[PDB]
Amino acid sequence: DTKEQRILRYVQQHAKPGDPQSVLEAIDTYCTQKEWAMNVGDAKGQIMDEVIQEHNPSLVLELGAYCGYSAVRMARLLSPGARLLTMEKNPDYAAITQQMLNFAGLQDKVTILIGASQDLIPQLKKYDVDTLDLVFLDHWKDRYLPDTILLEECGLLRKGTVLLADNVIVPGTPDFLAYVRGSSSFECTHYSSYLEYMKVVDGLEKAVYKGPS
Ligand code: NA
Repeated sequence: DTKEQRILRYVQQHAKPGDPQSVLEAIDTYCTQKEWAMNVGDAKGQIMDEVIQEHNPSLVLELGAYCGYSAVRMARLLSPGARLLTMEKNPDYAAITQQMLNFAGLQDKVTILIGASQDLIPQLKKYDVDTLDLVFLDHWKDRYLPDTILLEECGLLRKGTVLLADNVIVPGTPDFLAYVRGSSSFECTHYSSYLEYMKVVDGLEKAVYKGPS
C-alpha cells in the first residue's frame, strides 16, 4: 500500500465517521508518528483556518491534493452554498481525497477535478466559476507561479481574491514568492510556523490580488 492508502486506512480504523475534527486529528497523529509530516494542524491548519474565516469565501479552488487533509480542513469551514473545487492530476491522490471527504461527511461541499492544471484551469468557467474568492496552493510549489499566471489569463481573479500557498520555506524555481511580492498586483503576507523550537517547519504566503487591468 502507498502512504496515502495507509493514511486513509488509519482514518477508517480510528476516526469517528462524519466528524471532520476527528478525521483531521487522525491524519495528523498518524503522520506525526510516522514522521511523514509533523503536527500539520499546528504548522499550517491554524493559518488556513485564520485566513479562510477572515474572508468567508463562497468559492475556493484547491490546486493540488495528496491525502485530503487540506480539503477536509477547508471544507469543514464553508457555509451553505459555498463550495470547494479540488484540482489534482494524480488519480490515486484524488481517489484518497474523495474517500477522506466521504468519511468526514463533507462530500457535498467539494467537487474533485482530476487532470492537469494547464488543461483544467481554462475550463473552470464550465463549472460556473466566474471569479474565485480564495485559492489554496498545496504542496507542489513549483506549480504555484504557472498556475497563478493561468488564473490571471483566464480571468478567474477579482480584486480581493486571496491566494494562500503552503510549503514556501526555501526559494524555488519558478519563484512564486518573488513573483507575488515584486508585482504591484499582489499584497503579501508570509507566515512561518516554528512549532516549539527555532527552525521553520512550514511556511505559507498569502497574496491578495488587487484586480485586473
Ligand atoms: Na506585491
